[PDB]
Amino acid sequence: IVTGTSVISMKYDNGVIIAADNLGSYGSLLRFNGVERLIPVGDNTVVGISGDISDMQHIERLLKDLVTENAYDNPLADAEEALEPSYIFEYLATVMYQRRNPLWNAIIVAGVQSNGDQFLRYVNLLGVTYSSPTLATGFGAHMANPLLRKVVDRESDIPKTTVQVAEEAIVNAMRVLYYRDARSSRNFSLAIIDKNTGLTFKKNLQVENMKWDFAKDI
Amino acid sequence: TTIVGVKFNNGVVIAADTRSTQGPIVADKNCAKLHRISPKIWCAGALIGSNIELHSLYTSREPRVVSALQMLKQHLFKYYLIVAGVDPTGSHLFSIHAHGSTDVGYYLSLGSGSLAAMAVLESHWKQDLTKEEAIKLASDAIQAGIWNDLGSGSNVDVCVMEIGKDAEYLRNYLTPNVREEKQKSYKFPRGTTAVLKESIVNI
Amino acid sequence: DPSSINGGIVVAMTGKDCVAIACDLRLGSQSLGVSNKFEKIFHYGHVFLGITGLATDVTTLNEMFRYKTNLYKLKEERAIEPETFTQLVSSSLYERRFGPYFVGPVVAGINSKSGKPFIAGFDLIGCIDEAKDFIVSGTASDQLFGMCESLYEPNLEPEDLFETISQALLNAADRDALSGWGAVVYIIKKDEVVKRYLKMRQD
Amino acid sequence: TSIMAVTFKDGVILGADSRTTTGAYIANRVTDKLTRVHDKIWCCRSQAIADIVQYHLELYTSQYGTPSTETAASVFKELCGIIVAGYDDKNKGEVYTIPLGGSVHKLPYAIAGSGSTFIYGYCDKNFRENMSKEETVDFIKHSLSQAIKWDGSSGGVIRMVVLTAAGVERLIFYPDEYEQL
Amino acid sequence: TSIMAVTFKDGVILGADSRTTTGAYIANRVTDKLTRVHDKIWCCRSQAIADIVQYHLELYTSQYGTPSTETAASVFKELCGIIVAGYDDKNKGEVYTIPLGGSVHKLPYAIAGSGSTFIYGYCDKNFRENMSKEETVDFIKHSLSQAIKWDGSSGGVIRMVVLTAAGVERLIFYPDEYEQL
Amino acid sequence: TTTLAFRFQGGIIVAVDSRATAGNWVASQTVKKVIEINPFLLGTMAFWETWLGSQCRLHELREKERISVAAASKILSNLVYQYKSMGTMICGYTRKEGPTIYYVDSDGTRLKGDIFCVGSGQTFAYGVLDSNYKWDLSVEDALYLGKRSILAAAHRDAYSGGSVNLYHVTEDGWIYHGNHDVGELFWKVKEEEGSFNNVIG
Amino acid sequence: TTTLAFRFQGGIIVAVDSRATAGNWVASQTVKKVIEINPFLLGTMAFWETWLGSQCRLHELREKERISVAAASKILSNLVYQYKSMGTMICGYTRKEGPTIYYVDSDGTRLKGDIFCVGSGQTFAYGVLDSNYKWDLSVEDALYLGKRSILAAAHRDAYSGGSVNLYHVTEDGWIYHGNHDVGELFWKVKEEEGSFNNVIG
Amino acid sequence: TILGIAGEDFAVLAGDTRNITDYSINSRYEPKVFDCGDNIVMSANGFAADGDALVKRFKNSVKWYHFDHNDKKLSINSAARNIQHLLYYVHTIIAGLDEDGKGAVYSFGSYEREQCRAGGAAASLIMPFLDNQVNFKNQYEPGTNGKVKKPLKYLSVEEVIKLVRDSFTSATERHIQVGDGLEILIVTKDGVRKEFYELKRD
Amino acid sequence: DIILGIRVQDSVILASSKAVTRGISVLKDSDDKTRQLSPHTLMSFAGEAGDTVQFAEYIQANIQLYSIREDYELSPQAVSSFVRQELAKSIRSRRPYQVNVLIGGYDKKKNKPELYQIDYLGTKVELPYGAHGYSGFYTFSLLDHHYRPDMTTEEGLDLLKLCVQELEKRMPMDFKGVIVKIVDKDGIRQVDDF
Amino acid sequence: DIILGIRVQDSVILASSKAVTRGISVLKDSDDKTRQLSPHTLMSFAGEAGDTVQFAEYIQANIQLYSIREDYELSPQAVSSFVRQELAKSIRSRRPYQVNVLIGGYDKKKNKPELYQIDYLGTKVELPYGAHGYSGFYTFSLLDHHYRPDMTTEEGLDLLKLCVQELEKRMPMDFKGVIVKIVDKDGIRQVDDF
Repeated sequence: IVTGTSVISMKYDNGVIIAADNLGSYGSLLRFNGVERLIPVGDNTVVGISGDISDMQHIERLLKDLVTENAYDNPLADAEEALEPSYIFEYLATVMYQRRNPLWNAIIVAGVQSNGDQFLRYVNLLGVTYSSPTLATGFGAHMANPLLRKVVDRESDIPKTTVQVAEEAIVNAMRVLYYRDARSSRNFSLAIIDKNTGLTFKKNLQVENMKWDFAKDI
Repeated sequence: TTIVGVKFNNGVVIAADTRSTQGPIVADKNCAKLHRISPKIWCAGALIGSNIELHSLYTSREPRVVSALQMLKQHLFKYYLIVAGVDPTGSHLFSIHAHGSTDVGYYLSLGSGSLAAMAVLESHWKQDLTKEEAIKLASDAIQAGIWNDLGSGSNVDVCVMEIGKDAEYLRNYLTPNVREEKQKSYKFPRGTTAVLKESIVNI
Repeated sequence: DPSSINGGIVVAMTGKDCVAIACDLRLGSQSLGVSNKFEKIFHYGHVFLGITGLATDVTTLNEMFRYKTNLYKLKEERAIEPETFTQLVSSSLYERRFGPYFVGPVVAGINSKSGKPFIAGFDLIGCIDEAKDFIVSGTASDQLFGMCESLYEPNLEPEDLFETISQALLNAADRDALSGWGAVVYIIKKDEVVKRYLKMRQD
Repeated sequence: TSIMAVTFKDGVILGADSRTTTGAYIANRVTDKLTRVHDKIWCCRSQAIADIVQYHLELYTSQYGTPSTETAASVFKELCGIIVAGYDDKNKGEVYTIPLGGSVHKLPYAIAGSGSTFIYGYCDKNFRENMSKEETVDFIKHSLSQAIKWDGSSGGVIRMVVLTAAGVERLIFYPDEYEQL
Repeated sequence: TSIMAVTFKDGVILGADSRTTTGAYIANRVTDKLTRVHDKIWCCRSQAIADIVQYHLELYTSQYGTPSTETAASVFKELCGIIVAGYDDKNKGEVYTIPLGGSVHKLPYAIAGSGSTFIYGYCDKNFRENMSKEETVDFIKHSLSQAIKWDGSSGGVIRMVVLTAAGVERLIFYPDEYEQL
Repeated sequence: TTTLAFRFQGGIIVAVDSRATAGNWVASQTVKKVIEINPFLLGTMAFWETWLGSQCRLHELREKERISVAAASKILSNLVYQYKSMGTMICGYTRKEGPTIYYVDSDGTRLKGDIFCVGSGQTFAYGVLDSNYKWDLSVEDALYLGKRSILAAAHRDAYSGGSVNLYHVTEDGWIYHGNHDVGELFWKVKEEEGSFNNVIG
Repeated sequence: TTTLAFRFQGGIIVAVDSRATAGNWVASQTVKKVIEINPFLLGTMAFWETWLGSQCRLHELREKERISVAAASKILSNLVYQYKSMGTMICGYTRKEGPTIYYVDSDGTRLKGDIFCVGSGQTFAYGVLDSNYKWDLSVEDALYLGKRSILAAAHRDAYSGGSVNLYHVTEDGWIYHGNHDVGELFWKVKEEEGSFNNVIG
Repeated sequence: TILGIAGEDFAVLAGDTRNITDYSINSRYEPKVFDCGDNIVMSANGFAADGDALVKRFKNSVKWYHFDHNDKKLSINSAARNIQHLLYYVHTIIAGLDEDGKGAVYSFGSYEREQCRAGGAAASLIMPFLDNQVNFKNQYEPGTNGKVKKPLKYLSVEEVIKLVRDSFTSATERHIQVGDGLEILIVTKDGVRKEFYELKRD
Repeated sequence: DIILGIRVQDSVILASSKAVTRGISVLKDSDDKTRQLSPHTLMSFAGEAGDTVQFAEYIQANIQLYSIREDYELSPQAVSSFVRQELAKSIRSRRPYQVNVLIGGYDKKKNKPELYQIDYLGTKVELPYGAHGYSGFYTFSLLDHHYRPDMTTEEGLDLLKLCVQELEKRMPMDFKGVIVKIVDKDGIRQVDDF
Repeated sequence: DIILGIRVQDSVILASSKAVTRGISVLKDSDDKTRQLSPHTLMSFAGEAGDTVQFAEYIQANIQLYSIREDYELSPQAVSSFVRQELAKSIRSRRPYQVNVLIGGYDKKKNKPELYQIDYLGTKVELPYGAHGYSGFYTFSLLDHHYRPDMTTEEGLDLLKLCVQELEKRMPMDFKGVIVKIVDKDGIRQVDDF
């Protein structure tokens, strides 16, 4: 009954950006306001999760177990034999399909492959997976994707999308989601995973520049 | 369906997509979803016109958008819509929830594409929109619904109602989904079909 | 589903200055085929109406529209036109909307004054669907939709229009369990109507 | 919804949030929930019958003279939750509430909507008889801000209508103003 | 039920009402709802699994040494809402809540039960970090008294367990004491 | 679906249609509804038969003689009753049984008989078999009778049609007498017999 | 309940049981299940007949003739069909009809016939009547046949029993041939016939 | 929606790349038809997760086959039987060249080899047109009074490409779930050729 | 249940079952499921218990009222139209008549036999041979095989014999035989030697 | 459906219907619903489609296993006890045998015929005459009237003829006659001229 809603992401010319709000809603009650739903799994991967928070914590536990077990008897676990975004995604999809006693979540695994390819995939409680230049989960799949898809309508738009353009698009999508989503919060976390700069994880970001003045006329 | 209304500095503009669907099947690719209630009152959704005209003749006055709203909501309550127009009291933009409740708005969206259109409206709507800016904004919201929603497609219909002048209805304002030419012509040679009987009908 | 009890399909297409309307002849009680002579196309002068759906409702509406168009012709001293008849059909379906008829009508005809083709359909929402190319109705509407959408091309000559519509109907009927047992095609011109029976699978 | 009517020294202040939701989606975030059913009688809900009640109250005003707030509550009851607030020189500012059961309760202050549940203790501990306009406004601001903070289906700007012998004064407060409280 | 755990300057205070109901009937009006699952770890259901958790925590204490409050919450979770409050000189006073979803949330203060709904706004405005013992006790008294005043399924005496490095201190407050607050 | 099998002086005639439908959508008009379990066993359905064929191959390897029709039908009926809307005939010939037809259905029944028709069109096939069936039919007469019996059901039953696949089970194994399109067959039968008078054309 | 009426050369024999039950509880063993609508009409049930009798009185006042059995049965059948689990026989004699039995049921059915049995025990009454009934029964033989049929139903049917009420409809009206307790009648029949050999005693 | 057509020494398996949930587009390019090597192309549509599981298990099975038979090219009939025994709310179609070098399309247990087969949401829109245009159903030689049927000639891979493109263009026009791009995989003696064609994106 | 009709060169032959079954037992094995609507029109009817006879008698009363009013025998085509109107109106009334009918008549003005099948929805259809409910599932194949528009009444009776034998052989219930009536230019008669 | 049994002075006579009906059509009209459990024991069974034959063959296998194991023909009383145990156990299992049986035997040690009626619940009862399902609703009134413990096999066959005629007369469905088998000191034999 405790759930989180929003996870949105898009890939750009040099990596992936992913953000989510820090809220846990107990039905209609905005009960918990500090929940973190972006789970870095390395300098190259972030796992954003939505839905049941208990299953979100379970998935976080599994991801930390992955990072632990990969280092066993593996001297190259640090640089060359480190976990890829794809290995994490396939492990998580296998977990979801095994439980599916399904895990009541939807997960976007975002990152950059060791060869530099942007990884961005979706998986949910049914085991349905897909990739796209922009991904969103829950209520964001309806409001956020139209906004993000104006920036990258197709694959060929990715190389023409700069860091700042995608960043401002994601921020605007969070502002719109806060406008129109009842189970959303003003506070969100954002993670940039650039192929050059690596994971750049921002926390406690603020939805700003909201417009309310036109209410006085109505 | 995707319907948006956008109030601008001197009037109101409503737009819609032209796709009608029978479940997953597109029955009509060019359905007109903007309907006149009176010359300057139009509606769109996801008797009233005739009664409005009769009352306009009876009272010898231009219809109020509030009159159409009141009659339509009372009709639905007895047994979603956007009704927008201009009347002597200015330009108006109302929405009706078919169970009876109504609200005022400066920009609205309805239909399955309502969320995709509302994203664009929230992102780009501002006070003191000019006519051209408002038409562009409504068209962009409808296009967002078209591209992102499976129930919306084909073309954009726009109706612009400005206070000082008559309403201009822009049937198929944009046509972004025109079909490409087929690779081959599938013309059968005459005599391909086997016929049992041929007769002339006395119409 | 009352419309699926008896099955059957109707398709109307527009040619160059001429119209075609076609239907299958099967009447059945679900799986059981009862009659191969239940024509679903009626004419009320120079305007043709194909009605699919529940067969009792087809007969009832045929009787009702014969009554209404006979009175119209007597009062007006002119035959009803395809557009006026489309409006009449739309209003008659509405008058029973609560407890509706389980039918999908297809109007086809040539307006006698302008002399140009007209075809129209009516959807579940009751919206008139007036189409420049083709109207399909019945159980095989999906099969017909794809078939017509691939075969149809603008400005078909009557002899090519016959072949196109007959192939569309035959190949859609072959893939519909509840449709078949023969087909009839009307080619409607300014001056004459030619009725043809098609050879087809009798299973 | 989160509506709140409070009688105070000079009259009655009726206030409400501006969010309306259809599920998780915010259908309208700037809705005006305060309904003027008669000159000095304003009501809230937690629309068709509001028009019917306005009709019946105009008919009553024509036949029998100006209705009181009790009159409006009675009309609602015979047509039927609702908070009916009003002002007149004889009864001063009045608050009536008509919960879902259909009973009519005259109260010093009333709270309704899903947001009201979260502020029962706050309003109980903070209400005082015959507050000033400033004190009443601050009280409503704090109560509605907490109701908005906790209730997902409540939010947006806070609107208030102040009813007094002087006239009808409409106030609006933005999230930048009350969320910092 | 109306349970409330609050960390404060010297430790954690866990408090609850004493009413249990089966429908409108009060099955027991003097129940002790604070459950000692380990020496300095107390929980509060919002009974059999409480025994199972005590069993597992004694087994843990024998094998691996003194469990933490997080250990207790973990054992609840793996067996499974609960408020788990405890104290140790490494972590000081801690509060964990395990709402019906099954997720575990470490909090500065927690409120649960049907009565908690009515005091979300009150506790939000009145809570303060690192209060004194007297201040924390007064805070819990006022919060629980309002919850009792509003929640029909909450009432009776208010019980508190004060966990500190000094020891475990149990307190009781009667309606003659807190209803007048 | 329509499947019929009947025994006569010349062995067994097995005739089936070919249609498959998903509701009203005709998914296919060339489905094979007869499985050739052995050179002497035909399974008619209206995984199971793969299992039965595997068991038959094992029996052929283990035992000196071929699996009997009784044994195969009993295997299938036991398997079906274990998982207890389907009907099958196990048609075959054994030197110590003669031509044998066993009807098995999803309820677990198992019937030895001379004539069986199964599927939505079964009543229409019965109408023709019962009135035209003789034990002393020639092989040509019996093949025509099966073809005509499936044609009747295909005409009147909406979910039956496509084409008629004729099989003949003789002392030397089953003979596949080919596929007949019901579209061509209906008309050919109509001219040669003069039946189906109500049908225009 | 068990009621039977059959026509023979001597008129109509109407026999009914007497038991009424509320579940397994036998509320009464003396319920009168035959309504004497007229001196010439018997209603049999297994408010309605109050209405029918009032209508018959009104008819006999308006017209010279007595209400026909057909007319009374159709009155009752229309009434029941308007409010459409019950079965009744309308039994009577009219100079221009002869002896007539009309069976009416809750479904609106209306049947003229020679023999009818109604109620939970109807199958046993049929088993006795069908095998012993003749048109040329003497009045004594027909009365015994009705008594024996109701006895069979009462013995085997749990909800049938009490006593047998015999009515005889002659040209001059109906005759009440008395009430027979199934307890005494069963034994009397057992000794005189030697039937019911399985019953100890 | 997927579509397999067998022809003269070629086979094609085509499908739209759109992925949807309810009335929302998940991705516009999610490849649906997979070149499985050994000159076999496959697609498991229907419920997505069960299709993925079936494809994964079939890849495991073919790897074991390669192990036991020393990397022998798996024949289309062997693959079809394997796919049966593995069989999920899935409608699988596999296409390739049979041992005689003829195009072969297998549709799925209860596998059926057929000259052409469509599957998915818009199978009903596509298949009748392909019956008419490939199998020449309901077509007769002109002037024969419906006595002589139009002979079933074979279509070159060019003509089949045209037919597939037009069928999917029509399905895109009239089916809301169909069409962001068209993925066509041609299987021939040379290998597997992949073509992509754009479709309307509304 | 069993209602069969066959139109031959000169007459219409209607066959209907004799059994009446209420629940556990057969009440009657000589029931006549036909009403003479007109001297040359005959209506067989089948379906649920009370509705059949109620509807049949209502139709007969109205048709006789028309005939007396107009001093004219309504054609079978007009009678079938009236019956279809009554069924189609009741199907969307508070209590429908759940009745299926075959109307066999001899049109004296056209001098042609006519057979109409109307189901409880009001689905009228003029047929060479007809059958309502499951009875058509067995007889239609035989009729398609053997029916000829030119048969004489004797050949039509033989074909009905074949159909009734098939129904007796394969249909589970015992319908106790059939009553066969012939509608002809000479009026209505009943075949007893059937 | 129809399973009748009558114990007379010297033999047990079991009658069972010949028809097999699945859904719309009668699949067979010569089905034998009896299994010989022993040279002097015979079991008739009725019930739903697949359970009857499965249960009958399982019982036959177990009874023959007992007989071979002990080189001794189990008495009808012991056979009926075994059948009752199997039915009573299965009814409170995951899949009951929803089967009713009549077990008619001649006890060679006691030289008396025995007839046992057992329903799917496991309700065994030793009867002079028996009938399962609705068949007893018609026959019991005739058997109560005419049955005598002293009847000869001919009289018992005549009483079976009476019962079967009554079932044909009043019971709606057609059960295609009965197969009648007599269990006697000489073994089991079928009455063909019934």
